[PDB]
Amino acid sequence: FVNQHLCGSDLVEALYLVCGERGYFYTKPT
Amino acid sequence: GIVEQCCTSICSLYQLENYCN
Repeated sequence: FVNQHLCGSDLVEALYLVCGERGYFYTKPT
Repeated sequence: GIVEQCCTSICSLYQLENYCN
């Protein structure tokens, strides 16, 4: 994978990519 | 939390896969 600071939906999109159908959890606003 | 390691800093697939089911 590339090493870049992800933010906004970019970061999510990655999980949506890595996790694909596995299902991931993105929330708990830091 | 993943927001900090990946936004404030670059994350590693191990961290990304870690938040995945």
